[PDB]
Amino acid sequence: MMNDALTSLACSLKPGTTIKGKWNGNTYTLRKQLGKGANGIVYLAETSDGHVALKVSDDSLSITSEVNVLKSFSKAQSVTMGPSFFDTDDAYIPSANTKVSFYAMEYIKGPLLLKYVSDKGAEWIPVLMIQLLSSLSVLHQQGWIFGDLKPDNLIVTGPPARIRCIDVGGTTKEGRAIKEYTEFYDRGYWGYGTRKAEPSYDLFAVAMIMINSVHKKEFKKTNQPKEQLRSLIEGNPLLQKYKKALFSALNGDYQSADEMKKDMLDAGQKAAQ
Amino acid sequence: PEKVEMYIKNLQDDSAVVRDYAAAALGKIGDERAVEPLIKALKDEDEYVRQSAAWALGEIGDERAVEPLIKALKDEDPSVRLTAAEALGQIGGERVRAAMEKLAETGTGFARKVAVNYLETH
Repeated sequence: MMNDALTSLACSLKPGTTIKGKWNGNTYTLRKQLGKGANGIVYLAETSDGHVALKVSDDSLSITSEVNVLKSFSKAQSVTMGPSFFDTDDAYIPSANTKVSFYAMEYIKGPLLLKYVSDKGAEWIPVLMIQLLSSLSVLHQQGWIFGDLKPDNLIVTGPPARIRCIDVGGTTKEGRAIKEYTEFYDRGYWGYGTRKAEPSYDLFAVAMIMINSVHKKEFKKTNQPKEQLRSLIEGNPLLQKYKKALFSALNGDYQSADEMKKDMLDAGQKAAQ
Repeated sequence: PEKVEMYIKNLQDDSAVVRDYAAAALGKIGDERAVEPLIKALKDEDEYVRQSAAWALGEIGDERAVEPLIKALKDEDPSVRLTAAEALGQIGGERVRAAMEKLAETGTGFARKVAVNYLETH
């Protein structure tokens, strides 16, 4: 629900609606809406082989982009936070009078990141940030920048505990401009840099995600954002412990996610002796 | 069935994705035949595989895993450490408390913290 097409799509697609792929011929029966946004609508859908999450849009370009992001995750030599990719196709929706494109991916459920760490304890926060950094390293090496990286898009499945991303909409090719962002997690909002899609943009967001995970709320910038963030980090026992990684991510010291991961591992090692 | 043997064999797959899936699967199945293969996977090159093996060993509850899990408290990866600490808690019992008692005495760092906090909660 942002443009006329997607909003009309949203009103059009109902539980019980079937969508059949034009090229591959798979049928998906919508069960319930999971999510709604500029990049498309996400449904729980049933197939002959079980259930999937199905993302539908009028924008074939963004669907193709997201498919290639999921395929990039799937090429990793290790597990990653991304859902598995199953299928992508076009379809005609007579009721909404529009051609659409869609993809099917792994349906994953679990508590949001903030819920998980509230329940299981703050010690899990740097642990899950390290998993996140490992996955971002995979994406970055494939030329993709997550961009709109934020806690509402991260769940923790398990056991064993695994951070997962539930939507890759707005992932952007390196070098291009990030246009999908959330102020609290955005380098530009805080006055710390540009919205160029590069690894350091994502790392700034990771720092802000860790801050949100500890502080349990977002807040607006003040006239002195750098002192504002410095004060919050230094005044909290857990954030203080990881201040080298957090300050370096805020300040743009890193060129790669692996560098931030190393500093987080080192801070953890010190305590773990 | 032959799934258990497939997953035990899959712990020797070249792909960490496959080894990880197998370790977790064996933990859910809960069969005892998986214990020694999973103890070996505690030394996997891949941290996700090690984490899955640690969880799976705690889930099975076979005390053959107690000393391997205590060694996993020294793992470089913090997901593995927390998961191993959690696994020892899941296994529980007097032998674990016995080991924690020793660990709280002659241990250091995280492993010591785990021992000390285990003893305080029992």
